[PDB]
Amino acid sequence: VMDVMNRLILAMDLMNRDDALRVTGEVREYIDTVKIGYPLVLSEGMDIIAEFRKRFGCRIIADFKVADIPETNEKICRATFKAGADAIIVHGFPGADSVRACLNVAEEMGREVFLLTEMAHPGAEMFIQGAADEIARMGVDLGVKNYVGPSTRPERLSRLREIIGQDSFLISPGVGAQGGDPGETLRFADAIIVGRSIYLADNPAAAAAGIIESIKDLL
Amino acid sequence: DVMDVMNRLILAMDLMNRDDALRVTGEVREYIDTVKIGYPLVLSEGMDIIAEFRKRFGCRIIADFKVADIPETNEKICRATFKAGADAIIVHGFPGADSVRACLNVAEEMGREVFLLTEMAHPGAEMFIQGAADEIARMGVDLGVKNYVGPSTRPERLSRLREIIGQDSFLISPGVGAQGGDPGETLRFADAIIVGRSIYLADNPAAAAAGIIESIKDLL
Ligand SMILES: O=c1cnn([C@@H]2O[C@H](COP(=O)(O)O)[C@@H](O)[C@H]2O)c(=O)[nH]1
Ligand SMILES: O=c1cnn([C@@H]2O[C@H](COP(=O)(O)O)[C@@H](O)[C@H]2O)c(=O)[nH]1
Repeated sequence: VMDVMNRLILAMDLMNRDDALRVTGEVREYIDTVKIGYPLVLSEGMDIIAEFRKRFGCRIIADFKVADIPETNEKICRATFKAGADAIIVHGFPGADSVRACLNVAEEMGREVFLLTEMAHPGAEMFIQGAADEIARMGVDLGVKNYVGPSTRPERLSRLREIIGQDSFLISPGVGAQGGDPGETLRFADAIIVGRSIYLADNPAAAAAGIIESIKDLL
Repeated sequence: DVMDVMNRLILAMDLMNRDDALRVTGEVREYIDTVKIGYPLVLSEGMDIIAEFRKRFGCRIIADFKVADIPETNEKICRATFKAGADAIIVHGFPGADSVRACLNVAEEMGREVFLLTEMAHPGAEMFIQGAADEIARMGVDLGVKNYVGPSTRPERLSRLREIIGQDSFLISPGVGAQGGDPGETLRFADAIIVGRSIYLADNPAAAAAGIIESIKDLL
């Protein structure tokens, strides 16, 4: 199982290389796992992943919300792992074949797939939430061991944990800016994902330290 | 007014090597003036590939990024994508109305276009997407979406999507060729067809494109 320092994953969604590297550097003592998404990658290129590894030695989760047909999913995963990502986040909504395509490449390259089952934002209630339990069961059926679920709905996050079992690994975004509470989220998730509450703060290091202080008894 | 797609045929350029992608696109330039570029090529070669396509070919660029995040992140993705020179971006509807609205707002402020993906063409689409597709399309219409993507592989579903969005809306459709969809049948409902492997894996992509076009000549 992935060992995330302080149970805290930084969502590095700044869109400027200099800012992204500076802020990550400021909080490096607190984390060893960084989630990199399209805001940074599409602004600065996939080479940024290798840079992060060179500078920080952190693990990298590519939050690419993979959501294409199987053939295209395979290509996306291949390009992503070639860039040095340790793991990739994949939507479950497009169905089992699309998830399997990602699992196959991950196995080939020594990486992990994280299955996103319910999202944290209000619009998730329209279509995703009603599918989310079934998506989680699909993950179980497919042998998925890593999952993403919403901090903003702790009862939904708890249900996800119930479906996947205590052995599966669960990470959760929506902490801070979107309204989720760090400690409550860690009742169910192995690690919390935090973006803006850290990277937009006046003092990113103090923000990170503060969150960690608030969950000290859970570490 | 909608984009004027030459020969009603959009190339899905999913080769992952700049030299090959450039060669093949150049070879079909006389048949196709609209190119769909997705993550296979962009993650391999960088967003500057959009610039290179513009510089080398006349072509309009549709960024098939299947945008599927929270509103705040969707906004950033659309901004980066338009900054790079994409004419339009493809967005998933299944994450809900706020996520789509975020993309529409950026498109409006930046003078570009959103295409809403409603149902997908692959077998797995039957599990969750198909059951939501009619409502996703209706949501699109309610939000003022004018451009849509729907599946060539399910003519019945594509026909229903066209009904929902109306004749004024612009509809493009992948799954033609490799995935089993038929060019002419698909153009009964879609304004344009998207074709990838049938062209870009052909020994002569120009001949492949020309053949598809000959097969739909009466619809042009
Ligand atoms: O359901 C989800 C899935 N992913 N994210 C991602 O998690 C991060 C959260 O950032 P924030 O802490 O600044 O809200 C962003 O990168 C966002 O795209 C969510 O917020 N909710
Ligand atoms: O529902 C969809 C949405 N998008 N695509 C995209 O359309 C292209 C189809 O390529 P192909 O003609 O070689 O099948 C690929 O880029 C694929 O990701 C689909 O195939 N089906």
